[PDB]
Amino acid sequence: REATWVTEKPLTLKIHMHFRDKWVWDENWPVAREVARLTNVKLVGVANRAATNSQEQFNLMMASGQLPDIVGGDNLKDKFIRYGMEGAFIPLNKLIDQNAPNLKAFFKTHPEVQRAITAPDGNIYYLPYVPDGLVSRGYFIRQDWLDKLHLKTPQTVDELYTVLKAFKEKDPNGNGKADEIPFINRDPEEVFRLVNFWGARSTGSNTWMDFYVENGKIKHPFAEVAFKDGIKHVAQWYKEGLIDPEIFTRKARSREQTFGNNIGGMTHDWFASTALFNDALSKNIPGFKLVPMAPPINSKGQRWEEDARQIPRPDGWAITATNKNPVETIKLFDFYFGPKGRELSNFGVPGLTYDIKNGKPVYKDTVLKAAQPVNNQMYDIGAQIPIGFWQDYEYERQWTNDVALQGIDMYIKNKYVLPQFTGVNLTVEEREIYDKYWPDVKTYMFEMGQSWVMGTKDPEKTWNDYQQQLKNRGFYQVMIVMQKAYDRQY
Ligand SMILES: O=C(O)[C@H]1O[C@@H](O[C@H]2[C@H](O)[C@H](O)[C@H](O[C@H]3[C@H](O)[C@H](O)[C@H](O)O[C@@H]3C(=O)O)O[C@@H]2C(=O)O)[C@@H](O)[C@@H](O)[C@@H]1O
Ligand SMILES: [Ca+2]
Repeated sequence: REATWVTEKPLTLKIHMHFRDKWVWDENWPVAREVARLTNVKLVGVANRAATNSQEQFNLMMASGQLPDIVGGDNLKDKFIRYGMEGAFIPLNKLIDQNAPNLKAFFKTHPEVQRAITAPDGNIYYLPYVPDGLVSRGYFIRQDWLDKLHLKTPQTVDELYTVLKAFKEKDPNGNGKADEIPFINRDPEEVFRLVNFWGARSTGSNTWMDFYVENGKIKHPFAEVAFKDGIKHVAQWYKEGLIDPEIFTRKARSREQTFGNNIGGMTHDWFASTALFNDALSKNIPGFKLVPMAPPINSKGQRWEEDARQIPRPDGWAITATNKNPVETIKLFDFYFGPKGRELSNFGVPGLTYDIKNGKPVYKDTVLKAAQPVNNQMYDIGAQIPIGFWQDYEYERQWTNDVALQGIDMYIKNKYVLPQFTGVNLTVEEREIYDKYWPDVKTYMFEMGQSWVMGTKDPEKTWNDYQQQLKNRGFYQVMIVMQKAYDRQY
């Protein structure tokens, strides 16, 4: 028996958690095993290991006529709210109030987090992934390639074009082959963010393809004429091979591949893990220096960093109506928001990945000096996963090197980060329109975006058809309710 036990009799529950198109909940995870030891509740995964579409797996689960006890994963906020109000997920308000002291204390000190996760009916249907930190992504460029080609740090988009063209054509890796790929990215959606260079938005927040506000008006980036004009330039850069031809396909290991083989010249990605490649490749590629770069002055005369950490993220977990032990489940959920539970969900397992030194969790040298970024190492053992948990920036600080730290400091000091969209408060009937049309519109917008970038569709020629399709698919009905909710709030 332990003092942290939430049940005397051992309990096993079924969890469907497919996340980030790559992972599922693993009961064999060191973190999962330690939480199970401490709480006396074991979670067994029921999601499909083979699948590469997390959203599709949720949809199949909901249509399968049989629900597990817990459902977790990334980008499930809208689905948690929709199916919560339908009765598939249970409200947590009373359960938290009666059984979850840690969450109660958290929500009163973080009222904006409670607001962001609350449904239009007043119910909380899930607990969120709560990130910790301020900045997220920044631009990184190969300083050693700039120096080798005797080029200055590009200050404008036009200067950047010249630099990326030189990366492609002037053989900076010195192997006599045109193998260089100037701009690479882990995230296909970052190719859309390049429209920032031409004064167009791609998203209002860390959530992909999110709305934004300009002059008291709700706008969606993909519906704006600025995007039409901006994506033409992105398409041109793709055409000329300045953007990774595989930007839509390469994905997760883009940096390991392109930086590791000394072909990648630039990216836009998280400071800590991106700067880590300087250390990992220090001997394999002598002189490898990937440095933070201020965003280039765009066509609107400004230096935009569009991305920032989003607190909370639209990720987390919920309790189903089929769960026979909702009290034990909410108590397990609450363990994660206490000191020990928070430490495990961030750092891993004590004596394995970290040690308590002077009362502080300190990562082992084997973790810090490893080839893999620490967050990747955490995923492998069940930490830093998009369950209901509270991230602790102290975990991140420990593997944020001086190059990363100084880049973060530059971005904070110079205020590059654009004001982020914090959402609007929809009513139940407004949310019905939102849930009916928006997911399918977003999928269509992505498809059109990819087509424009790859040149299979001409953005100028197809814009009228695209706008007609947006209307036919209900996008403008969504826009009406979004503005209606904004005007009511502000
Ligand atoms: O320095 C870091 O790498 C930084 O990463 C943060 O994690 C990110 C991660 O880098 C990546 O961007 C990931 O992207 C997800 C996305 O959030 C969404 O779920 C999508 O459906 O799948 C993507 C994917 O992984 O393929 O998002 C992570 C996140 O937590 O937002 C943190 O680990 C941070 O502490 C770290 O320093
Ligand atoms: Ca070369």
